[PDB]
Amino acid sequence: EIVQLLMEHEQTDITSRDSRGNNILHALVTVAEDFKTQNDFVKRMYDMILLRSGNWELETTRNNDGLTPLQLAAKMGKAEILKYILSREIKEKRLRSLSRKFTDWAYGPVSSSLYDLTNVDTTTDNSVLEITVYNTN
Amino acid sequence: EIVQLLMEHEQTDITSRDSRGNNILHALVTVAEDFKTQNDFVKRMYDMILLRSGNWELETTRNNDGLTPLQLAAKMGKAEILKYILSREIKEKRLRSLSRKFTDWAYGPVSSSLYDLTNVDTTTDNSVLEITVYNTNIDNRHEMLTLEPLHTLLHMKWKKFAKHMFFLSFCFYFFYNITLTLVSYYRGWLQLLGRMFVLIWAMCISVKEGIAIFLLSDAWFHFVFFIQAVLVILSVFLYLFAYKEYLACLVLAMALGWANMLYYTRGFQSMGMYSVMIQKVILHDVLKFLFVYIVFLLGFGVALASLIEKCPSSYGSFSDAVLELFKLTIGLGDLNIQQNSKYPILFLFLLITYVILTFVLLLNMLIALMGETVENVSKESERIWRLQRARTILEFEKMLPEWLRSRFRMGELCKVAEDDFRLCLRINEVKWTEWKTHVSFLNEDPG
Amino acid sequence: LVLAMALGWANMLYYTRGFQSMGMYSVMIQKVILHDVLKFLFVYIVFLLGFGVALASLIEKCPSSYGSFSDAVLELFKLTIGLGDLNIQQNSKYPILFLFLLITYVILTFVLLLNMLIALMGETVENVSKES
Repeated sequence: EIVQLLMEHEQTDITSRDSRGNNILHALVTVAEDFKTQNDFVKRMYDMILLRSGNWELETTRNNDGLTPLQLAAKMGKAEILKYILSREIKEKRLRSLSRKFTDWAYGPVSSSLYDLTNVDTTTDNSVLEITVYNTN
Repeated sequence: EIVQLLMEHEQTDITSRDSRGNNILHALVTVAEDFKTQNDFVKRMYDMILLRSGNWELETTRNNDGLTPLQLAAKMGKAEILKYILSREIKEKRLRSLSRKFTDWAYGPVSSSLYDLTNVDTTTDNSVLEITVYNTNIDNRHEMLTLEPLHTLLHMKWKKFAKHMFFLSFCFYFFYNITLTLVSYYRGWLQLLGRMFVLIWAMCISVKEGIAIFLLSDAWFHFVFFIQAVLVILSVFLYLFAYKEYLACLVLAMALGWANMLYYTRGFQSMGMYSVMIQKVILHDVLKFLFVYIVFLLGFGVALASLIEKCPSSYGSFSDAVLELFKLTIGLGDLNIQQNSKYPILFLFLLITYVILTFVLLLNMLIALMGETVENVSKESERIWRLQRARTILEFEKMLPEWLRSRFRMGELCKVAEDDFRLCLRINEVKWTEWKTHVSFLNEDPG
Repeated sequence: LVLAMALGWANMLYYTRGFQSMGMYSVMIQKVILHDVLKFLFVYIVFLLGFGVALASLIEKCPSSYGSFSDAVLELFKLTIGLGDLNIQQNSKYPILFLFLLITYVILTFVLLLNMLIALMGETVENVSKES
């Protein structure tokens, strides 16, 4: 409720980066320890804030370590939130652009989804598939 | 309800001690067998009576055995009630002084509680940490040392002083045993440097072991360290004495020392449970196999000594025949076609029956083992290791000088209530499950 | 050259990791040789080097079956396999202690082999498979 109140005001800067460089989404990635520990409330807030502000900027921005929050979720050992980020199906047609999983072929029980490999398929500097494999910590 | 009625009357004496010396709380400690047996109603009554009479007297008083009900809960094997007594958070500000766990630093999901180490931190005559460790009659100490303050006290004492003392003692023993081997393998100017230290350290171990052996599967090793030093000092006496029987006790002391160095593998994190496995299995599973194997040895020995003595020979007297059978179970004794024997077919049949019975007996020790390993063995190993470490930590805790223990002095004096002024232990924790606006807190600025 | 050979035939185990079924097998080799066996090996070496100086102290009375230290350690390692023929104590000061000390070596080696098997049985059920 308080998060909705703070998003309602025009004075609020959603995209504000802190001293460490993290916007709000990087922080939510920082905190999301585990399902049994937290009960996955962070995933809900990650959904709600993006659906509140329809943009790619928040995922676009980087902390001082130079990482998008997808790449931060991969660098840290955050799995339950990555399963959400890496496959999003937004139903609303106005904010449907922000989805990363698209169904294009559904006829019935058979359907083929369509994932986004933008920062994932090792075609960039450090993709998710590179980080999650080459990270020993 | 009736307990409330009886507390309502002014004629009631809450603090009345019975013939045995127990007030009401000692009694409730006496009865509290287990959770599944009782459903933990005793804990509720322990709470209700203290909240009815706000005092420290009831916990202060002692039975004729001279024990506070905390110490009584520790002496008896009462765990579920001790987890309650040892960490109480009373919310009421008027009776908040009677709590033993205080939260002083809560900001959000992160918070550090603050336990009371008054009668717990081995700074008194017999603390809880002393009783629960040195009491053998409990048979439930696995669940006693995992409680909130005690577990961390053991970790802290290990991190501060017991690790270094243990490693240092291991080092001295290692140097000692190597000097013993360097003396015995080459058997004078180097002996003047070595043997003096050897005799001094042998006398030291023997004195310590004879001192602590009079006050007592936990004491076995400590019984062996004495026998080793006895053998060493005996061999050093018989070195100056003119005899040949000194080397025997010397090398037996050697082999016993290299067998005793298994003791110090118990302090390691990973290798400790391994040595505990050695101990438990050699104590229980193998000793059943060994006697029932010896009886077959001594039966078939007289059997074969009865047959093959017909023409005085491969299998000679009894001792040689038993030795040949023991050569056989390994594969060393070459099977000889029966010669100088009355009846060779019975000879061979009786021997093959020995082979088969030994094989199925080895098989069954393996079987009982497989059955043992799955659940009980692992839990038993972990429990024994934790208990052993706890025993060692408190053994070294009493070796230190008087000023050294006061120098370490785990805990800090916190300001609680108007003037609690009690030694406390700080433990930081993180709780994401329950969200509660923090009403009861001691310090406002979280440091 | 020959050490490089043997090391190459030991390194070809690396490429068994790409196979579907044989891969988890080599991972089992690695995990067990790393964790379960290495505990057994040092605690076996220490008995070797204790009983070696012991037997070299006894059987050196008349310079001989068990000679210098290296030969005695070698004979003990012959014994744990079954290769070293057990000799009745000769050229020895005291044969009964000789035989007793050797049988104690046999029994301690046996129970130690037993315990590595035990910790192994405990390891295999759930954690080992998932780890592999």
